[PDB]
Amino acid sequence: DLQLKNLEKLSQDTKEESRLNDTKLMDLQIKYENEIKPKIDKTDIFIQEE
Amino acid sequence: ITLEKDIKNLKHDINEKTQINEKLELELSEANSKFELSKQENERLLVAQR
Repeated sequence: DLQLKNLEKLSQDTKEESRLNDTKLMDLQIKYENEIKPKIDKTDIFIQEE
Repeated sequence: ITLEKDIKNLKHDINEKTQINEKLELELSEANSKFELSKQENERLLVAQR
């Protein structure tokens, strides 16, 4: 029962840390793509057109 | 003769409970192996995400 509870807690922590890592990666990629990338675009437009 | 029959039946019970305990010990070793394999697999997945 101790090992079964350990496996249950392992599965719970595994799914929790998996969703945490996934959320971190997509949120940071979203920061790159919707904040950093528009800044790249604005900087390039300012350099070229102006 | 009744006590000998009781001894035989209680030895049968001993054998049944010994089979149960052998199954429990096999399941405990299997639980240790499954814990190791599962937590290392989850570690691999989480570390790849990291």
